[PDB]
Amino acid sequence: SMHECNTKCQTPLGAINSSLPYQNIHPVTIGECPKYVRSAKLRMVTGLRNIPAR
Amino acid sequence: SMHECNTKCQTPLGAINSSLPYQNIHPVTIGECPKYVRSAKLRMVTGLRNIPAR
Amino acid sequence: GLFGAIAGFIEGGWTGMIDGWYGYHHQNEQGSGYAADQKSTQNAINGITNKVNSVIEKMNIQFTAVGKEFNKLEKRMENLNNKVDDGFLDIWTYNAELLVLLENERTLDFHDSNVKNLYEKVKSQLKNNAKEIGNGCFEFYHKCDNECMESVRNGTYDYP
Amino acid sequence: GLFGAIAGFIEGGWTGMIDGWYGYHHQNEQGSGYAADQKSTQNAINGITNKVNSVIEKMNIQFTAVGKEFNKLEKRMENLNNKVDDGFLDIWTYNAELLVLLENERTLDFHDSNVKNLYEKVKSQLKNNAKEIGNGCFEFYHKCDNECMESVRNGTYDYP
Amino acid sequence: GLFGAIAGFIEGGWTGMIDGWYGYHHQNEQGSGYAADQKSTQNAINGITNKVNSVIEKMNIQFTAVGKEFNKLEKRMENLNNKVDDGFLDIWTYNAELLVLLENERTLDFHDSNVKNLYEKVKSQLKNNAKEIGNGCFEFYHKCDNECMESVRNGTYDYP
Amino acid sequence: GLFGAIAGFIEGGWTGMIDGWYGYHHQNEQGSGYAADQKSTQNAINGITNKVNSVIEKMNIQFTAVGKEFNKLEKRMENLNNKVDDGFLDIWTYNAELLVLLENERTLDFHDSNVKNLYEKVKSQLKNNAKEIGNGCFEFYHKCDNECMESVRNGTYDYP
Repeated sequence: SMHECNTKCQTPLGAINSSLPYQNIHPVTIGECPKYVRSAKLRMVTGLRNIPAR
Repeated sequence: SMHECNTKCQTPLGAINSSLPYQNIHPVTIGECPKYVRSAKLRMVTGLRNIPAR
Repeated sequence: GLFGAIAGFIEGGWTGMIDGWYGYHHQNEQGSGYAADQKSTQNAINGITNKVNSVIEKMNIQFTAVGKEFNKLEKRMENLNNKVDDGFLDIWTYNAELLVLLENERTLDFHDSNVKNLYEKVKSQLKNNAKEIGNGCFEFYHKCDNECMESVRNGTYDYP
Repeated sequence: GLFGAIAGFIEGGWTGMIDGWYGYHHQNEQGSGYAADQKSTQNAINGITNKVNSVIEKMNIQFTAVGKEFNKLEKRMENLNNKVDDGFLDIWTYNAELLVLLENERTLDFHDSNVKNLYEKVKSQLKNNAKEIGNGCFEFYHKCDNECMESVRNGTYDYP
Repeated sequence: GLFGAIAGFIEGGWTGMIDGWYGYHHQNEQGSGYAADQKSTQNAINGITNKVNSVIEKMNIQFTAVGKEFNKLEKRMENLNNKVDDGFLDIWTYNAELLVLLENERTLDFHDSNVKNLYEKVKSQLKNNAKEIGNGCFEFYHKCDNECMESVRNGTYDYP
Repeated sequence: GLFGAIAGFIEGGWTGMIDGWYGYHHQNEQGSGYAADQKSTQNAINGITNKVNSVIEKMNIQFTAVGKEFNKLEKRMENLNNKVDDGFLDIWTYNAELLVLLENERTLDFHDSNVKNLYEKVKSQLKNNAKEIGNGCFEFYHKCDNECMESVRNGTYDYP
């Protein structure tokens, strides 16, 4: 349903307000969306291996 | 303008989702709204007089 | 202050207490630090919570209030509607601000009272064992422990 | 991991470190505390920030991708369209999970590298004045200050 | 208490003292008993009687007020009548119950005031002839009679 | 009253006070006279000016309000006009005399409070250098001049 929201991306499921490179929402896009990928998790590590020494 | 939102109170300016006793938004109300009052501030103190002693 | 404790004989509050609205600062050989008086802090909190509840509960929630139309030969009934709505809005705005003003004055006087009654309880405990130095502070003559310092918080303190 | 420092010769990481990813813990007569080695931590943060930027930069933002209808005598061109859309989405999903597994391994290997580089710079610096105990811990033979522990952080330390 | 005498330094009230709201419990070798302080009791009774008369007199008696009929084409003037009757009933209930809550505190604070005012009046007679022992109880130094107990009631006993 | 100085142990006020609401009387060998305590007078005046402004400013100026005519078949809307105008006038009379009694009560306690706050502040300065003689009057042991009297006025005189 239409609402007075405004976003750089639209898909059939809803609008996407993100700066993440990939998305798994819907392949059909309108305007500047993230690239569609079928994966359920694409999480990169930035820190090191957590071993609390507990 | 009408949107797919739901609230216990409506006024001509917009819907009010609050548990505060008073409001100063608009006199015309629909449903379970706070009491309309012309005041710009009805802040009551609960703490003591702040003197940081800096 | 209406009791002369807050901004009076005690000049200012301590930012180092976070545990309550009233507390003490010790100066034992075992160290220093801030520690709330639980009883006066809870009695003040329950008093002020019942005050917050009372001013919210005693006025009822507003139901649907909607303005009515009046034609070219009903302008007396329009002016009846107008002065009813305006006159109700006057008395609700009148009672709202006067209740806030009176209860804000009272709240600060009630906190000033709770600092007074706390200081005077410590005076009735310590008595001959300490003198008034900083107006709020009590130099011990016998120099007792952190356990005896806690015995002044709960307020037993078994020494003349 | 691939360098035997993280989960290896140092048994586990310290939760008392918050200042940086790699750091030391002194046990002087001046007391104890966790203090990050800034140069190794910041160089790792630059290496991680550059990889994080790179993998986001290399994909270009997906413009309007709209579905195309084909009639009852164009089902070959629908099967060309569907094969093209599926085959690109296959390859792009494979590229995304490839670089996630590969670079997450390389990240843990890179941090494990930086912890052995942190240990070997301290071993080559403390030399004949200290021995290994807990594999990471260096008992001094002369007992020097927290200023001299800072001299091992910055990597000066003027005594063989 | 706002003055810290009722439920404060004096722990509780006496069921054996029935002659007034305040007074003193004498203890002698001649015998023990209760005796009201007529001055503080009567000034409190006059102050509370004028206070109770004030709010009763101030709410004037409601004259004849009945329901009005309106036909099928008079629903706006019926709902103006309803808005007027309900809005007056809101403000009269609100003002009555707030006045009760407020005045009930001011009465209890006034009684707590009169106990501290009576206590400090006896303290300013027994300066160096007695010491405080029970938080309300003064033990004498020279052990004076029932006449001396009555002299401390009536505003005399000007001993050092 | 509520604090026990005004009509309390300081039995009456001085007609020799003309510069302020509070102050001290001279009894030194340099001669008798009166000198107002400026800080207690000004803080009382600022509190009184704020409550005087608050009660005047809060309810706005009453604009044009005139009588309305009603014909022989408009007796219901005439008695609605009368019920509204009388009912609001009941509330405005009731609210005016509520605030007048309550603010006059609190004003006399506030002034009675300011005599406590000034009395205790001088007693905490004098301590062991002067006794109590006239309930207000504090007789000096060592004796001192009019400049040493002025030191007790201005908030200095820090002698055990």
